[PDB]
Amino acid sequence: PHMERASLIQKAKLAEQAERYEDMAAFMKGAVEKGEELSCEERNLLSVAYKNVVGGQRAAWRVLSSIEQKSNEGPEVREYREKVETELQGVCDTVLGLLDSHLIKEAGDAESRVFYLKMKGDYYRYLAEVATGDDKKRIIDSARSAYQEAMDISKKEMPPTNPIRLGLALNFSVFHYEIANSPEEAISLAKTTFDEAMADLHYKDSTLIMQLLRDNLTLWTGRRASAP
Amino acid sequence: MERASLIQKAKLAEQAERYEDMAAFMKGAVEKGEELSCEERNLLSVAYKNVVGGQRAAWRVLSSIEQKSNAGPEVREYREKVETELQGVCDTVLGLLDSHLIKEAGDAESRVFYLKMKGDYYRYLAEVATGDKKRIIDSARSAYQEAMDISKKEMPPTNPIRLGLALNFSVFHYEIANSPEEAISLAKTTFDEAMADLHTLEDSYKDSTLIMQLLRDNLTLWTGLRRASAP
Repeated sequence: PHMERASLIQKAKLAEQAERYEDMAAFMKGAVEKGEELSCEERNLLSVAYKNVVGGQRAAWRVLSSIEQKSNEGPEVREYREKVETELQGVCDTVLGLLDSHLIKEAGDAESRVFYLKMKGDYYRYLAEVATGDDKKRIIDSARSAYQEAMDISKKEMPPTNPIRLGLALNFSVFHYEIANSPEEAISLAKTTFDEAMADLHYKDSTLIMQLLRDNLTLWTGRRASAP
Repeated sequence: MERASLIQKAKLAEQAERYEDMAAFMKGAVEKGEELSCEERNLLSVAYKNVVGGQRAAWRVLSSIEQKSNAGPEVREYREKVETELQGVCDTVLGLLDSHLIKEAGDAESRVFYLKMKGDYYRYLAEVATGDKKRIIDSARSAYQEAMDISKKEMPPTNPIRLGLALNFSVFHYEIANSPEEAISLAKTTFDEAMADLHTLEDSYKDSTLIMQLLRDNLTLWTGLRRASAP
């Protein structure tokens, strides 16, 4: 079983080098299901895999949704957009299932707890991107609680230059602007995060997030970025 | 009707870069029977070219790692998984060409396109095959050679399907049949003959010049980083 777990993680690393993210996701899912807590590295494999999988589906959904909107003045677009929507929901539910049933409960330290709660907020946010019904409100609130719980921990346990916190703030400020429709909160959070991280420097990818905040702020004052 | 919707969805999947879906839709549309127009053949080929392209690239990466490790059995196992998947896609494409497209192809242009495709997909099987390999190599050779005979008789030396065919047949000679002289010969000849007959070059000048650029690249590589084949 740990013998197996090791092979699944090795195959997940191979799948990353071969850019076979659906396979990578499957291997990491299986490895998480062996029980063992994921390390610094192993966690990033999990997130990379699902980020790329869902990223492609989201991009496709946006393209199709955009075409469906231009045609308002062909039933195939709606049907195919629904197919992509369904697939994407399945992946988000899979990720949310792992986070709730395995990863968040088993996360001992604050770093990993932040990491998983940010992930939780992200995947509820991606469902909210397509969400339709009374369910949308629940999804939005489940996303809010996850990011807010993560914000409370990160403010108490991490410096303003930490990339999980910087990256969390980024994604929570995107949620505020797009999902919750609170562009003031969004801008506020992004400006505060940047300014607090700027005093003082100086852990390599932190600069990339800061570059993305600068970009979002310039955009929102006059496609928005989200953390990788 | 259903055919029209499948083709419309194949065009949507192209715009959304969902090539596995695109392939599935074009497969279904071919299975409605109707012959493919010029636009439709390109959708079919784009879809499967991208699908198989990703699997081949992954196979190369894994095969390269498997070679550097000589243990770790996971690389072999996962390379075999990718190999199996890849074979499934090639068999699917060859099944379509043999059972539906080549028999139903009336004109020479479409016949050459499908025979080149046939050669291409037997060549991708040959890239991974072991020992069946001889039959595969020969099935690939016959398809390309039949396509070459028709193209020389029916198409100008600047036609992009003819140039593409020659480029891929020369890659077949260099990599698969292990005939670098034939490969270089065919590539040089194809380039020089297209160059001489430029007065017969209209609307496909992007596709043709691109393939001529790839012939020059391969010639520069083979005389003295990764080799090019037609998209």
